[PDB]
Amino acid sequence: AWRYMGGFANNVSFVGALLKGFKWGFAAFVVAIGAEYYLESQ
Amino acid sequence: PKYEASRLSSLPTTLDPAEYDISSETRKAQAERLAIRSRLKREYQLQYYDPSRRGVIEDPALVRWTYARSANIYPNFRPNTKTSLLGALFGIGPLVFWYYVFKTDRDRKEKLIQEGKLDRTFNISY
Amino acid sequence: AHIEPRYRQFPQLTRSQVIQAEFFSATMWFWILWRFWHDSDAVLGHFPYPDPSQWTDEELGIPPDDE
Amino acid sequence: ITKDMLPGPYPKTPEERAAAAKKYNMRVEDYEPYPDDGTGYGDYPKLPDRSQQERDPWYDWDHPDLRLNWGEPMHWDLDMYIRNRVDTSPTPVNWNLMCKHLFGFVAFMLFMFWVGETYPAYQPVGPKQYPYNNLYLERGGDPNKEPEPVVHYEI
Amino acid sequence: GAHLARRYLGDASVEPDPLRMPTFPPDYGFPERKEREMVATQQEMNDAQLVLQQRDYCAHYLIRFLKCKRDSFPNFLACKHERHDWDYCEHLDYVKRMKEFERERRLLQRKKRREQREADM
Amino acid sequence: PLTLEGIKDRVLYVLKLYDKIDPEKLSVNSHFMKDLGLDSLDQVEIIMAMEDEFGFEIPDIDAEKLMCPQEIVDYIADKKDVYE
Amino acid sequence: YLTHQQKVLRLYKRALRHLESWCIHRDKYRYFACLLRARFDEHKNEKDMVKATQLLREAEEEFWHGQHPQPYIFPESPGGTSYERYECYKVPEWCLDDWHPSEKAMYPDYFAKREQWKKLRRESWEREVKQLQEETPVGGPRTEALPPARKQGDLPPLWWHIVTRPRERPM
Amino acid sequence: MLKYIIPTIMLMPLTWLSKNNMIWVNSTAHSLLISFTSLLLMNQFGDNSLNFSLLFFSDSLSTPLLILTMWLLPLMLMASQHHLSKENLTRKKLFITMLISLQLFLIMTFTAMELILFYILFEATLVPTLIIITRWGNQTERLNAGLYFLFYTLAGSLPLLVALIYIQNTVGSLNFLMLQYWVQPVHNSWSNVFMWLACMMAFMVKMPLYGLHLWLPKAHVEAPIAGSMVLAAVLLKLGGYGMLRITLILNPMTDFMAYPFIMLSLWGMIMTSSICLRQTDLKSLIAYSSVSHMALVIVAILIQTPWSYMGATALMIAHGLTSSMLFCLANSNYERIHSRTMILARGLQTLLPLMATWWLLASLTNLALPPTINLIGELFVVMSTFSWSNITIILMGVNMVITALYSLYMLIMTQRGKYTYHINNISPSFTRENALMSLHILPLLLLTLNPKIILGPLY
Amino acid sequence: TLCLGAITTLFTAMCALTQNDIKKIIAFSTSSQLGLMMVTIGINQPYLAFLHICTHAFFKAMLFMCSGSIIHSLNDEQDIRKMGGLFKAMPFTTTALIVGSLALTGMPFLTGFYSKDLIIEAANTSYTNAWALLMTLIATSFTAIYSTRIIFFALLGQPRFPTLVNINENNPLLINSIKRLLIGSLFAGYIISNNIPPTTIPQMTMPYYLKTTALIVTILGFILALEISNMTKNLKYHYPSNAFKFSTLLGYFPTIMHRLAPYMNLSMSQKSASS
Amino acid sequence: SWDKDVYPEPPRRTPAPSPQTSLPNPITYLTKAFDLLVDRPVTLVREFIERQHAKNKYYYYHREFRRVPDITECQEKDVLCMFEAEMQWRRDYKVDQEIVNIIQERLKACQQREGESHRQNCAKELEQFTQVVKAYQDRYHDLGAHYSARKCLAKQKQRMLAERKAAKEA
Amino acid sequence: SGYTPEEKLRLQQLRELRRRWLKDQELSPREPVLPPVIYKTYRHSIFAFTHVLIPVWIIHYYLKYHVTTKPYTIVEKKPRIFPGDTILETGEVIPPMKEFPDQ
Amino acid sequence: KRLFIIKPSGFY
Ligand SMILES: CCCCCCCCCCCCO[C@@H]1O[C@H](CO)[C@@H](O[C@H]2O[C@H](CO)[C@@H](O)[C@H](O)[C@H]2O)[C@H](O)[C@H]1O
Ligand SMILES: CCCCCCCCCCCCO[C@@H]1O[C@H](CO)[C@@H](O[C@H]2O[C@H](CO)[C@@H](O)[C@H](O)[C@H]2O)[C@H](O)[C@H]1O
Ligand SMILES: CCCCCCCCCCCCO[C@@H]1O[C@H](CO)[C@@H](O[C@H]2O[C@H](CO)[C@@H](O)[C@H](O)[C@H]2O)[C@H](O)[C@H]1O
Ligand SMILES: CCCCCCCCCCCCO[C@@H]1O[C@H](CO)[C@@H](O[C@H]2O[C@H](CO)[C@@H](O)[C@H](O)[C@H]2O)[C@H](O)[C@H]1O
Ligand SMILES: *C(=O)CCCCCCCCCCCCC
Repeated sequence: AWRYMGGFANNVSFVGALLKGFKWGFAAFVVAIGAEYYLESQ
Repeated sequence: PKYEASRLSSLPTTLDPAEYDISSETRKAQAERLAIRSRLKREYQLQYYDPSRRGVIEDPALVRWTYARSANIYPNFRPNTKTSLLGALFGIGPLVFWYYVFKTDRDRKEKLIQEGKLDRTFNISY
Repeated sequence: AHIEPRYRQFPQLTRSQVIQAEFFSATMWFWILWRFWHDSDAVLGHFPYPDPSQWTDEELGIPPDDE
Repeated sequence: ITKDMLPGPYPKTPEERAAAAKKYNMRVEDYEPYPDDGTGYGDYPKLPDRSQQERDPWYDWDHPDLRLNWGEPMHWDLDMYIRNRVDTSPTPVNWNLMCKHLFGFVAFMLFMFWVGETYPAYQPVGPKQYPYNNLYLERGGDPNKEPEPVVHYEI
Repeated sequence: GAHLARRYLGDASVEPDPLRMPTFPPDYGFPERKEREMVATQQEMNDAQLVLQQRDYCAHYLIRFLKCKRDSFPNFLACKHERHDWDYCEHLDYVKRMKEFERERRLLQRKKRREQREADM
Repeated sequence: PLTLEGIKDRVLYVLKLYDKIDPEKLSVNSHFMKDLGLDSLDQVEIIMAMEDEFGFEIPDIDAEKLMCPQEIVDYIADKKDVYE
Repeated sequence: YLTHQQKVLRLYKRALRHLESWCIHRDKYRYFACLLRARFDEHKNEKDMVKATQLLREAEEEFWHGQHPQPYIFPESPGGTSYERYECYKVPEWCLDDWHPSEKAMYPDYFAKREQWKKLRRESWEREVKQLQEETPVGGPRTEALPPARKQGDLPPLWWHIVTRPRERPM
Repeated sequence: MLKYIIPTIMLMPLTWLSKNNMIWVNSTAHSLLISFTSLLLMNQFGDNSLNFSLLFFSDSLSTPLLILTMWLLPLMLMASQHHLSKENLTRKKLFITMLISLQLFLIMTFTAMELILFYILFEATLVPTLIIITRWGNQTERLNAGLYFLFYTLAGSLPLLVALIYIQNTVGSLNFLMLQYWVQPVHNSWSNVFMWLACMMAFMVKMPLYGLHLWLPKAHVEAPIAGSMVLAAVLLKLGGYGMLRITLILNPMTDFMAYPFIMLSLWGMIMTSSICLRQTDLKSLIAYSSVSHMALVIVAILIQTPWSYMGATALMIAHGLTSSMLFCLANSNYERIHSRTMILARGLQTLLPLMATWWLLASLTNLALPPTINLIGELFVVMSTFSWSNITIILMGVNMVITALYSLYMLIMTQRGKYTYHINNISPSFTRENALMSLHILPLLLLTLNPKIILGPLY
Repeated sequence: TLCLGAITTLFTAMCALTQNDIKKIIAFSTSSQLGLMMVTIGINQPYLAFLHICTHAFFKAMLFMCSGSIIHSLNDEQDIRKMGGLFKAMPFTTTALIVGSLALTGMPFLTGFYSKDLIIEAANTSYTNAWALLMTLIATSFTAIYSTRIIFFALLGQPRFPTLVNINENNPLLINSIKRLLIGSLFAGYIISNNIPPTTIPQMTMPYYLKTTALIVTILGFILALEISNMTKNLKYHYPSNAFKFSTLLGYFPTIMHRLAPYMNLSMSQKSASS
Repeated sequence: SWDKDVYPEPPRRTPAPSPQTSLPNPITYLTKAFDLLVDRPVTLVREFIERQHAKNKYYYYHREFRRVPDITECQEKDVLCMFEAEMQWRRDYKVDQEIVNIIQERLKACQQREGESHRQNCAKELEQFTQVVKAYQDRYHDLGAHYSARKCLAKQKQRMLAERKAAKEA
Repeated sequence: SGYTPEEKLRLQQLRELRRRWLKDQELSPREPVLPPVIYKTYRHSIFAFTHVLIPVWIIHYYLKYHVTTKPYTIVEKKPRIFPGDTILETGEVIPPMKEFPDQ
Repeated sequence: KRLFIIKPSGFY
């Protein structure tokens, strides 16, 4: 039972594993291109 | 699908039909095998555990093995149709085989060199 | 040590390993997205591939049958 | 070791067989010499042609690495059956089936590679064109013999 | 692929042989066919030390790119424009080879067609 | 770093999670057959649970002899050179 | 040398370990482990031993067909990835007898206690030999079993190489 | 050569007039000094040999063999002084005298200008060698080994004597410098076939050629350590050195007469190499390894090319040090367990760490790891036999694989695995033993930095 | 060399599909990747073969280092069937393992993409053995499958390791060493490809289906690998096929060759040569 | 330090720096650091050593071998003349080995120097290598390990006889 | 199928001895009785001096004054020359390429 | 605690 409880209860799925860090990678990416659009625009 | 044993893959002991059909005569033999093994084990352990011993516990089985694998062969060798044919087949045969391989190769090479059809343009090391 | 083993339980984790691991996972995805934004041709195609069936006989120098 | 404890000639009488079995620490019912041809085995026992890897690894062998006990008769080919060399252990797949599948796989692949050479893949393009008479001079061509011209045209 | 199915499964007689093409004269059907111009001289390619397989009809763009790379060091992200000009020239070169293949294919199909016309009397 | 008490606790911990043993009538000297009323198939499963617990194999010739928790503790302490 | 019971219980343990290798997941393994245990339980009370042997033989043929070709092996079991790994670090205790006096001088307490063990071994040996003589039938021992010490102050015969064997993790 | 003959002779009064307890110290020290002076023979010229007098000359072939010979004497005294400790004083001195007299014959043998003088000294080396094996060998079979050694040699060397005397009658001289200029081609005839065989068989038996090699595994298994060292290091090379000289006067008949002996060597080396994989006695295994290495030398000598002659010379020197090392390594185990059985004492790297390093280094040279001179010699032979016939590379390549297998098999079996439980007398390596091993390998590996001095006249 | 590399890359990738020892899966991964380099030699692209050597060095070395991190934390356990549930327990080794697997499978713009994808396009558009080309593409799909196998069984699901938990990847020597190779596994290919001087004329004109073949077969490999992995959770018991046994036992090549050839040679030595 | 005619070298043509970037060249600064930290101290030590050498100038010479009659002028079995002819032949043979080595060295340096243009720009070196190797092969190839001036002369006469025979039938 | 009472007694006695032996392997406190950022840069400063600067001095001295004083010991690939380059040795100016056709 | 490590003599 211990293998299905506590900190082991919820593991990611395979697609969830590949997308580790995608949220912040996307947040940084969006800020980076927006800045680049700004610099080019000037 | 039955197990087919080979020289390099033995029949598993659990699939051996003689493993289960065990008679009182077969249990008697297994007991005698364990008595020989136990008698030798005791003889070994009495020397192995002796605090005053320093050296090698000579093993007659090892001595018999090394003696058999050398000195004991020729005395028990008999020239007959088997050893003579194996003696000829793998003793003279390879020498004759390789002689013709190399002799034929070298005759062909020497004939081309004399006729000037072997390319030795930069061959000055030999 | 500073990490003591646990019995039948999820192990003790430090903040350093979690933060560092996420930063490099986030770094991986930013890099892919950033590269894909500017270099999408490296994945999809650099130049158009023509249809040879749409080349006229005139530009390929194909004379008419009775020539 | 006295000479009575060393290997001797092939045993002929039943009494010799009993003597040989005892010298080799075997039951006379188990002792069996190699067939008496000219080979030269003498009376040395013929034991099962089995690797040491097949012996029980949990038993307390006097020689754990070899899985031998002191005093037990050694197989004639013991040095070929150490655990570093020839294994005869049972296999999960029959020996003959393994040879069929391995050879069949290799033979099939060789056939297809020959097929693939006879019908190669390629793109629908003409030859690559090079200037200066197909780079006649750059490729080491003799500069005193004019090359046969190679002319390329626009399309 | 597609052309390979036609040649190997279909009729090989109307498909180009990549190892023999062209099999028709360059000017056959092409009144006043121009010569391929060459911008880089042999000496320039020799001095630039281009790989022989790079000494093709786009070498002038490769030479321009190579010079930019050496001059822009340590900025290895420069010379993108020069690199694209060389890549684009090679694309046009490849398309010309596609045209040669397609031209050869249609001439073979014409040759066969005339032979049906000739022997159907 | 195993200790004699650590081995004993884990051996009894595993047995207390086995539905066929009453956790209140279990001591380090309880005999699996003569006291807890188990059979040899049950004993084989107990040994397998200990092997998983401590991550090593117990050979069949030795395993069949371990018939109480204390014997298992003694067997494991011997293999692992545990003396305290 | 194996009874019928020993053969059956060895197959049960062996079959479960190969089953676990196929299943992998614990919940899946638990499910099929109970199904396999049921199969052994249906023929638990077979009395006709001819039938019992036939059941064992057929079961072994079934195991051979369905065994995992690459079963799990505990790392330090024979055939495991750590088997014999630390044998190169195991040094026999007699090697300390050849240490230079300056080497022994670095561990004055260890070698003083070592001399006590050597004294204990020396003074126990004659009684160990005698005990084995008087307990061994005429034709030598018939099994490899050894006896305990009988009196107080005696040590079990042939104890030294068991008690002083190298540690499993000697370095 | 008198500057080497006389101090070698003086070693005998030194040993007999030494204090009882200083025979090993004195003989070892002064034979090392003689070895030091032997480096003066390196005064070699590009065109001419070093022609000392009417009796003795040195060239690039004999010089490396001379230096190996004089180096081995102190090494042999080091190796012998332990197993001879119980021997009484007079018999210890007689043993040392036999070693000294062997060196005297050897240095004269390798520098004799006249071939009949070379013959007598070539034969004289049998006497002390036979005495060392039969008198100071350990086992009953040393007497048989002495006989096989004696009669294999004489069966071949007596016909050589007749051939040599016949050549002198026909040519007028046996001086090797004279023969270089008065040599005449050997025409085809049955008389010349047997003249060729008489001129060669004695050297083949010593090498030994495959088929005439059965005396050598016997001699090694029975000889004391010093006997094995000199046998493997130098005495085998008497055949090679003899062949390298006498082939001068056998052309062009060698073109076709060499074929049967090339087949025996080419196939012989694979057989003997394969045999090593199954040997149970460590000395016997090393002995069979020598037959395989020397089969390369026979081929190299018989095909007569500059590359093959350079490779033959390097191989002879390289094998001399390597095989002598291997016997010394095997002997150091014997002095502890008193058995030559390879499988008896295992896992010795756990008990003798530094001795296992010497075992590793010796094995690596035996399998010819580049850039050791063992590999240089083998490679030069492989290059030259490829031109002789491209197919030989298959046989040469297979032997290289088998050589690695049996060399590492010997290392693995004795040094690795688990130690044998009951062998509890493996005492730590002595300074003498460690110094003996390093006095083999260090000059061997140093020669890699200047290989030209062991490449011979064709360099 | 083209055909030698193609059979190697296909055969060893097939073997990796069923291996359970983590070090052996990655070992067979190397053999498969070496075969691809040998294919690149076969299609006359030596500088592409060299580039793959350089890129492969980063993520392959990381993958072994990550596996060593797992093996150490599980007290020298190397069987993936005894791993599981490590995605959160070892977050940094997980990140490195995922990055390394994505670089190996040619995820765009990671270090492995700058060599493998160019190799696949070069092979796709070359005048080449058709069979060798197909074997190479299938082996590319198999790369996705056996990489999925490591991630699925080592990191996801529930723990299958013993009860005394000794997981700990918090040593700076471990973290820093893997960290540097993680940075290389992301950017090294981009940095190298943008600095080396051109020595060929890279083929950049091709149909859409020859340009994206590497990406598609890799994606299909991942999807198919997920179907197989998830089916191991169903409460169904399956008998083994010949294909499964052939893959697990490595085509029987070691079993047949390492018994037969040593037996024949060693038997010749004692029976005929010696005696 | 060496004769430039024996070991020729084309005049080296180095392009001048022509930057097209505002970034500094790290190689330029490392070159300055290397010149300051490595070259200058090394040069100072050498100049000290060269000053000591200039205080003890002494000479060595290249040995000159006068020509002696060759094997063609030696009476059969006249060892005294044969010996001097043979030693001279052996010295010439060693010299001819080094002449081939010089030409091979020229060829190898051209190949590296000319880079990707080596197949065209090294024709003269390749031609010279081909000719000397042919000349060397004629003289010395196939003589065997026990070579001599006698065997070399016999080979030459065999070649001369073949050349005359062909010329006659022509 | 458990221990016989004699097997149990022997194991208990060996177990007592084995545990005593293992305890006696512990070292006493005195054993082994042995016979008689500023820092970080300095550690790396001494290493750079002895393992980079000293070796490079020796190699440069060896290359400059022994190796490069012999023919063909160091052979460089000759520098690439592009249209529009200037030569330092001579001052020669390499002419530019033709005008490119528009593309 | 610290345990004695049995090694062969390293002095020689
Ligand atoms: C050139 C640009 C390159 C890209 C640079 C991108 C930098 C981005 C840095 C982001 C740092 C995020 O740091 C990490 O984020 C994750 C988000 O799940 C947090 O994790 C969070 O969710 C998990 C469960 O999902 C829980 O543990 C908890 O709710 C919280 O910790 C970590 O606690 C935090 O340590
Ligand atoms: C992209 C992949 C490219 C490579 C694909 C290669 C696949 C080719 C496989 C060829 C080898 C098949 O070889 C063949 O297998 C079948 C099934 O076991 C065997 O069939 C036999 O064995 C089985 C099992 O014992 C029994 O049903 C029966 O004895 C018999 O049918 C044949 O005796 C064998 O000749
Ligand atoms: C005119 C023709 C005769 C020429 C004779 C020339 C030499 C004459 C030498 C006479 C002295 C010989 O000396 C005699 O022999 C040896 C060596 O000295 C000595 O005895 C020796 O014993 C042992 C060696 O066996 C050593 O310790 C040491 O060499 C010496 O003490 C005797 O004690 C001595 O009496
Ligand atoms: C081809 C050139 C070289 C040929 C050399 C051949 C000459 C003979 C060499 C050996 C001479 C030894 O002389 C004698 O040989 C026989 C065997 O051969 C030895 O005898 C040995 O073998 C025989 C036969 O198996 C046994 O019966 C005997 O028990 C054993 O000791 C003698 O003890 C030895 O005295
Ligand atoms: C079109 O541009 C070519 C694309 C390449 C297709 C290769 C097909 C491979 C199928 C198996 C080959 C069998 C051997 C003939």
